[PDB]
Amino acid sequence: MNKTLKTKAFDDIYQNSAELQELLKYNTVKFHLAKVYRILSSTVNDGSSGKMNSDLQKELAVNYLNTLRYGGIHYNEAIEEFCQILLDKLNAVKK
Amino acid sequence: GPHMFANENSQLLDFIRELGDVGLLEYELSQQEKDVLFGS
Repeated sequence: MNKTLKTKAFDDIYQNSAELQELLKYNTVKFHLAKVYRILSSTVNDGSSGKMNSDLQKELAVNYLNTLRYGGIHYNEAIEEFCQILLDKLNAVKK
Repeated sequence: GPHMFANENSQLLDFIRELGDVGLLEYELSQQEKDVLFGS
């Protein structure tokens, strides 16, 4: 009943993973994912990201998820499963 | 470290990114929820 993704390759998983969507309902999940969304948009609140820099933002973004995944510091079960289920289908689409 | 193991994380990032771009990442936190996440 909500929005759809922008990339069809990604939208595929989002529609084909109920276990992923159930996790995304949790505000604890939703919150931590918003933390990283800030990063892919900008490294600073001045601006950043003109015609590059985004590949660098990739790192800073992973830096966050590294603390959210299995064996992190403030890792969450729904985030652990979130990344697992997500990447699961992302690797299961690779031919 | 610049581009960690596999490209899963890479896809994960833009995935979550698309969520917030269309309005799937929008949320609301109660006082209790803010205490456990922000700590205050």
